[PDB]
This record gives sequence, structure tokens and C-alpha cells, in this order.
Amino acid sequence: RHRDRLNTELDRLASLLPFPQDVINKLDKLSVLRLSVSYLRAKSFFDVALKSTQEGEFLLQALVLVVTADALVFYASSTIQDYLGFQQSDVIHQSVYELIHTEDRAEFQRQLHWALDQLPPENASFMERCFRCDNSSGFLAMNFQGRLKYLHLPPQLALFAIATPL
Amino acid sequence: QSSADKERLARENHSEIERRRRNKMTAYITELSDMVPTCSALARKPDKLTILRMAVSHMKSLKPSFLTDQELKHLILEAADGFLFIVSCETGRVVYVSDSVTPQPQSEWFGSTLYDQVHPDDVDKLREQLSGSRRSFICRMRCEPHFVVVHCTGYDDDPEAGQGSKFCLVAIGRLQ
DNA sequence: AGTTCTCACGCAAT
DNA sequence: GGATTGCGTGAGAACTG
Repeated sequence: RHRDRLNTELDRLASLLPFPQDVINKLDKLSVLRLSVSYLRAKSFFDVALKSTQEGEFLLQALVLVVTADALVFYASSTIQDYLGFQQSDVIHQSVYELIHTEDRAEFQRQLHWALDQLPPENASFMERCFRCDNSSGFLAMNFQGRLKYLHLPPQLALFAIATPL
Repeated sequence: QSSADKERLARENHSEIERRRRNKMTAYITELSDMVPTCSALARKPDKLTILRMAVSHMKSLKPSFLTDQELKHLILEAADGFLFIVSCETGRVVYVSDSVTPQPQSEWFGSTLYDQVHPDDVDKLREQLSGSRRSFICRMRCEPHFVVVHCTGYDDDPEAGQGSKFCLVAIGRLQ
């Protein structure tokens, strides 16, 4: 019976997930555990530790794409579901290449290893091949201009960027 | 019938597509147990089950978006140092005062209008862009202090927008 | 006819 | 009537035309 004692926990974390009730339960079993890990890290987006001795969502529509070092995403714009034909939760934690072109995968990989503390190049800017939803041609060349940061096994390089069309 | 239909694509092909399902959750379980600080300090075995049973704690302790405005605000402010400013149609008087205005407190943005915080050289590049549903322009706002060029741009099937009275421009600012 | 998957109870391992 | 991670396959949704 213990093999069922988990779903009692999953339905919790699923309901304990910050998303609308309309399509809340649409999350698969690995989707919740995927989103269950892509949110707690947000808790420590900036400071959840202490060892060292609203309605502000108008900018998202007037345009934020987060990236990590292990080749996967940390947070997708809360408005990246209208300028792009997909949803946030669908790829809010999966690898970035799953949405980037083939020959262009090597470009994003080089923006972190050969790039890297506010100095050349703290803020980069370039184009690339992105995926599209279909009333579309399947790819878009957005202008990713990122501002490298040290988001917090010591800390590694993060990327706080905002991509826009061409 | 079981030559390549059950052995090469029934078990083998499946075993490759159903074994990772158990390795990713354990990964996430191990990937999730670490984030939970109240689960790593256990006698050489964080229990892979309590990794989720107690994980509900932080899942409980901590609707619109899983992130908070102060996060996104600090997020966008960390993204490209973007602050939100809402001025009037032509009045010029700023409506909103952004808390990440670190390009300079509200002394100049409270009473003085946006034109006061930019350079007078914007005689036209600051009025024509005012009242394409969205405007794109790079005005010359000052606050040495005169070289912070800020490139601003702002404004399914939905007609209006049930919200406060906002007939004016709401854009951002980033050093470009 | 079609398909990939998610989800289900059942099995030999500690 | 007793419990741990983990290995199969199939009943069936759900994205496949």
C-alpha cells in the first residue's frame, strides 16, 4: 500500500504549486517533480540564507529569460507564452537545446565557457536560431542580450537575459 | 512475431525509454533532496521517500506566477537593469516611481516630469514618441552624469484591459 | 486501421 | 497480514494521419 502513499504527497505539491487551477493538474508525475525543483531554487533566487555576520508585471508585456550552467533553464518569462507559441511550465526546466536550432547549439555553449566580475563581457548581445510553435515557420532569430551573474559545490555562472525579436 | 516486434522494440527499445523514467525522478529526488535543508543532515542516507514527504514542508512553508514581483523586478533589474516608469500622455508628469531606479531617489521623479530627468537635446525624440500601439525610442536621460543612454520601448483577441486608469506609456530602460 | 506517452498493479531485489 | 528501490508489460489515454 506504500506504493500509493506517494500520490497523496504528489497531489499536495501539485496543489502546492503556483499555477492557475484551470490547468494546474495537467502536470504529469515528472512535470511536478520537474517544477517542484524549478521553484524551490527560486526561493533562493537571491537570499534564503543568512550566514554572513504587487503589480509590477507591466514590464513583461512591454518587452526575461533565465539560463543556468548545466545547459538547462531556471525561469521562463511569465509573458513568454504569448510572444511564443508554448507555455512556461512545458520547458521551464528542460534543456535549452530542446528549443534551439541544431547547428546553433554550439553558439550558446560558447557564451559561458569561453566568456567566463562586472567586465568584458558581463553583458553580451547576439542573435541565434530559436524554435517556434502553427501560423509560423518554426524558428525565430531573437536577440539575446544577457547580463552574467553569480546566482546562489561552490557557485557557478548564471545568466539573466531578456530576448526580443529581430 | 516476437523477433523484432517484442525483443528489439518491445523490451530493448522500451527498456531504453522506460528505465530513464526511474532515473530522472531519483535524480530529481536527489536533485530535490539537496534543496531541502531539513533533509540532508541524516545518518548517511537521506531517505529517498521522506525527500518528498518532508519536501512538502518547504512546499508548504513557502497563483499568478510562482515568482514574486519583487523577484521579477529584481530579476529584470538584474537582467538588463530595467526600471519601470509610467508617465502621462502629454502632461509629462510621471505616474509610477520604480523601486529599482538605480541607473537617484524620488527627488527628481516625484515632482519634476520625465523631460526634467532627460537631456534637453531630446526636444523632439522625447515628444514625438508620445501621444503603433508600442513605441521604440532611445531618449537621453541623465539622472559625468550625462552619458547613460536609455533605450526605451513600451505601450490573443482582447480589446481593452480591466485595470487602473492607464492611458499613457509604460516602458522600461536599459543601458544600450 | 494508426501512434507514442502516461499510469497502472506485479515481480525479484535489499 | 507484516515493509525498501527497482525491474519488467500492458490498459489506455492522447497526441498520431
